[PDB]
Amino acid sequence: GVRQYKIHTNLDGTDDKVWDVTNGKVRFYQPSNLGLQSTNNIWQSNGIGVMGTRSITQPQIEFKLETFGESLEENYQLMKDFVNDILSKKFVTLEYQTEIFQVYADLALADVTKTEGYGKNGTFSEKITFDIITKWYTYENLTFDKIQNGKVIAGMSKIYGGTAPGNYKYIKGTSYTYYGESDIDRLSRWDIKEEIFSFMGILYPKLPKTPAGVRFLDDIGNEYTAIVFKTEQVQDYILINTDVNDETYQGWKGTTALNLFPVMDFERYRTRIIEKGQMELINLSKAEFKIKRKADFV
Amino acid sequence: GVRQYKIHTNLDGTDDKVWDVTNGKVRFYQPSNLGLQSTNNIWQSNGIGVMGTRSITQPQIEFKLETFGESLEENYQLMKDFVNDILSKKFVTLEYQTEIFQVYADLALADVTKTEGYGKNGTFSEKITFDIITKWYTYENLTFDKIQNGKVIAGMSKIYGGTAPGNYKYIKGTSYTYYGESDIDRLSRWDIKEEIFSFMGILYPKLPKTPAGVRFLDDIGNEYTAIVFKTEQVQDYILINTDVNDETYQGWKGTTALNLFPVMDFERYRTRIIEKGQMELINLSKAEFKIKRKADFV
Amino acid sequence: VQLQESGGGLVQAGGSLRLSCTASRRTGSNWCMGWFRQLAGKEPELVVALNFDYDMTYYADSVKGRFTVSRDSGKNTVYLQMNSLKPEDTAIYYCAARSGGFSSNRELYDGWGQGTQVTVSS
Amino acid sequence: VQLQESGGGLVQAGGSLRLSCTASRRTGSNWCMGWFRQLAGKEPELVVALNFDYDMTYYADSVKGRFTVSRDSGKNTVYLQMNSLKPEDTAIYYCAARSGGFSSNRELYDGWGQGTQVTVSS
Amino acid sequence: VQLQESGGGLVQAGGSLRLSCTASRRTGSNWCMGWFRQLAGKEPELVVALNFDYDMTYYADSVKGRFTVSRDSGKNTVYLQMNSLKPEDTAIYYCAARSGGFSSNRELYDGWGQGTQVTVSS
Amino acid sequence: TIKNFTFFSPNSTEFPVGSNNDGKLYMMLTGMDYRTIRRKDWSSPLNTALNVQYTNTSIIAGGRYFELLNETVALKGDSVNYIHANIDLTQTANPVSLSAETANNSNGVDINNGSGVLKVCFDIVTTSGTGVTSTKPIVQTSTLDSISVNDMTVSGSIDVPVQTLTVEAGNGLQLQLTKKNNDLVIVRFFGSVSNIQKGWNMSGTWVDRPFRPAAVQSLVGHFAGRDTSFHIDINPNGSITWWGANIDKTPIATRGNGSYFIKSAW
Repeated sequence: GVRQYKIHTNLDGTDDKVWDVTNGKVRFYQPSNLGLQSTNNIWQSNGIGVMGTRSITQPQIEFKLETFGESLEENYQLMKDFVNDILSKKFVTLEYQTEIFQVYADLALADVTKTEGYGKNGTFSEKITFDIITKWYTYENLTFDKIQNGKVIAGMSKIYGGTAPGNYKYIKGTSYTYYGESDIDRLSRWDIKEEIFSFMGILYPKLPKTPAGVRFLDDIGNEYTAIVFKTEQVQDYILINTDVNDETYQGWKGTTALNLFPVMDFERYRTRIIEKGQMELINLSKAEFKIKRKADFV
Repeated sequence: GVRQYKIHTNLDGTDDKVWDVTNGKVRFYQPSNLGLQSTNNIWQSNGIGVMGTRSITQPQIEFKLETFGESLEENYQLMKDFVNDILSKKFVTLEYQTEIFQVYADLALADVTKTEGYGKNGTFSEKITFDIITKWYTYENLTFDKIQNGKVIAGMSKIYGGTAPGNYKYIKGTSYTYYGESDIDRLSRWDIKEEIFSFMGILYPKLPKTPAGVRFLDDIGNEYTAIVFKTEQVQDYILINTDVNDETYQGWKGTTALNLFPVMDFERYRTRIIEKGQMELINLSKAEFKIKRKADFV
Repeated sequence: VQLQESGGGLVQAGGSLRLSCTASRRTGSNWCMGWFRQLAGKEPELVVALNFDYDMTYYADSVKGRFTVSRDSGKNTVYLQMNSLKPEDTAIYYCAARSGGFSSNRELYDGWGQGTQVTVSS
Repeated sequence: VQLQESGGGLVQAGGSLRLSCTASRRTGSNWCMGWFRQLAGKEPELVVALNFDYDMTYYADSVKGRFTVSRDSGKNTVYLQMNSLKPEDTAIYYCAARSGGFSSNRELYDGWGQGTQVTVSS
Repeated sequence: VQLQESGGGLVQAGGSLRLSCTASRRTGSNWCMGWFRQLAGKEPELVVALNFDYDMTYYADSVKGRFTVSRDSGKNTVYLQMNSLKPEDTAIYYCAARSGGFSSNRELYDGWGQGTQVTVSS
Repeated sequence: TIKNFTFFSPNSTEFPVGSNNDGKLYMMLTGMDYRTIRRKDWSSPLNTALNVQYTNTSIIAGGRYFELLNETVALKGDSVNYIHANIDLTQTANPVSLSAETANNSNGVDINNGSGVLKVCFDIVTTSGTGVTSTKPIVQTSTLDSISVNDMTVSGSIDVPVQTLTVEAGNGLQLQLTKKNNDLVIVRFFGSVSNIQKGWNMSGTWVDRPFRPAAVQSLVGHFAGRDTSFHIDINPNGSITWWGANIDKTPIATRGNGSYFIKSAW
């Protein structure tokens, strides 16, 4: 029922160390603010507001950091391990779980205090502050497959053909089959309905000597951005990551990685800002995505 | 009897969601200031004040935001839904109702806090601040019709004509009729005595090639601005919205909409700040206006 | 919901007189037809009423055993046989009809008449 | 009107017992506050009463010079100091309040209390 | 469920005492709050009770005209004001509450009190 | 654009029928959504240790028909296993698979209009440490609009709309009315009546229009703790007429249940 916080040293990595900061020996209490600020750069011209660009600011999170070691040695060890575990990574991930959500925030330590004003057994009562990187996200795993419909064959496919008003037949073992599906293509597409932070994907090119990647279309079906490549050699798969802090465009051939950025269609890559609409594959048999979904407030 | 506040996600819109912030599970208490500030750019010449231009400033409204959910789950849900409903729109509308008025304010979220310092059932007690876009307005609907007086006809019209001291007569079925009205033109004009944030208008053009629209005259009877269009074909009607944040100039012929921006007189549309005086029609038979009235204080 | 007020006029104290009233239509169940009395410029008050559906009568204590209300077939006509008349009984007698039983309130009556004047001479 | 009755009990051959009555509101002019005693073998009696607007008291002949009614100056509360209690005065005394002066009829009183048992011991 | 008793203590024969009882919640319809008493090492008996939903009281013949049960309006509080207290009434008064009306059976009561002692000398 | 299916294709190229088009057609004919199934065991499934063998079961999930012919599902011991049919259209050779899960993980995924794997629970199989102890099927829901029927048999229950109204009829009388199916009303009397005469209209609120009957309704009541009774008439116009004896200043508690129909034969 009650809310749960956890600090992950590497969310979704095999080496992930999890500190239960709700029930463990190191706990977080009283987040300063899990809210936000907004500006619309409004100018009043005698009370009449003139709206400008809207911008969100995520405030830093300060927590009360308390230790529950049963001795001086244990409490010194808990402080040292917790802080150095945070300090050893580029960023750390806070898990925020309630009965209605299980969300994450990528954070970077801004400050930590260390004093001597000990309670029983030398327990710590300090302040920890984090700079926000990505506040409130979840991961969504999506697979896109380029499936082609079969052909329509008179005598096999379900269709009312022939002499008027048309017919099909049940013929043991050949009877009627379904040619395909209307919009089979939908299975290779991302139907974008929500805000995202970024995405990461593994692209499997189809035809050789042909550019491959993905394109993004707005609500009226017009292309507004795309990540497309033209490599000299065929790649087993291409890995992409639009995360501003871990941005990657690399082709893999066997166990060899190559930076494919110099070979991207820069003119087509207009923006990284993904709008509502849909993503289509470009010369790919399959694509596997890990999308970083976004929520400014939870 | 008591005052009522409501948050509209889309006032006068078909998809409007209303949060009753007076009687609902999410309530607003203690507005920081519903007052205002004024400046007349006064500077003192040995105590003697020298007045300049008068300007009003509308301060931000900060409210105490309280949730009344019967559980932690309900309260988390309430906060998340309320905040994201505000965050999903360009702006939101606060309805302020008493026994003497029912007024509106177009607001943009400036900040919202989210903490953990729960009362019974995990209820929230937070702070929400709004930036003012359009503070205190009401809509006024006005119709302007181009009516012409009849002619004065000796033997028909009420006038004391003929030999001194003049006369008229009662003649069965022809008797006396009233020629017209003094200032019949008043019915095709807006007599502007108050301040306005903006207006919406449906204009009905008469003649084909001649420009069509409206003109604004000041208190001394001089034209200072006009919204006018020169279309190739007579439009059934023209839609105009002068709101600085959402303007529109669209003509309608049949089921065809036309953007009138290319055909607007960019020389004559000098200002959207409507002064006291009067608005006259230009080659219009009729005009229907929805005026967004302005009240700095209520 | 129109009303006719037949009968009424001049008679001596201790004598006898009658009143007739016919309603155009009945507004519903618990159909009550009767008369409201208005003495010496005072407030009008219900004195005699008959519940058609229940065949139950109401008489105010002041007129008990003196007045008798009767019904004529299914004509929706009510008669007031006023015997042993008094000078206090000199009042303007309006015909009242309603659906929902007996009531002291004027507004609750669906049908209100013109009013026939009763003059008990001395 | 709601009367908040306080005090009573039993006392030996007469004397002090506490007796108090407070009215929630005033019904009007000629505002009175007093006590009524019900008799078994006799009838309910108007024992003591006080006219607030006239500062005039009423005492029944049976309690004259023994019972004294007093008023709280600014609180609309009435007290009864009953001394030299005789076994005849054995009764439950119900506090009463009204607008219109003193009255024998219990139905004219706008405010009527739950009562206070007073028993004389010989 | 939970009950909070008050009052009790000592008083001489012919005197007066008061009991107070508050229930945390109501168990349902026909909500009854009263008192039970065990006199001279004998089986308990429902002395007094009040039906909240019907505003109907029950008094055992032994306490009729002496004991009076009252409710504290909107609150779930019951008061017992006893007069003419006799030494046979010297017993421990247990407050009882239930849904389903009056009952002599102790088991049928949803709420039972700790007990308040009433002592009266000869 | 209009996409036609159940029509003549003169060149055998015009209106081919896709599996998703038939899926939607079937869903519409039966009145099913993506959160239910159509299921029939033509022969009984067989339980062997911690396994359920579907011998011959047909299932319709998302309008897609398939058959389980000697298809065994391995179960978790000492557990409530939720048997699911999972549909992944990208697995062209084998689009359907079965799973035994710890919870009902039905996801309502629209496989006929979008991407994704449809998961729909159809069976609940409870096990001991050694085998199956019980099996319960998931309910097959029919979502319908307007039904015209001759006869119906209900083994469970019919849930109909309920409306309630409290009327302070006047003179201390309170009616608590419960209307079901917009026709049957049960009136429960409360309060205590005083200062009323036989044939007199009660001094308070009239019955709201939605609870008014087409014809006058006489409802019998009782006086609590007495051997006396009364009746009131709820008139079509909304008014309430007292038909008990005359009541004085002392109120007597009024109770009792009375029923009436709002609608007559029409």
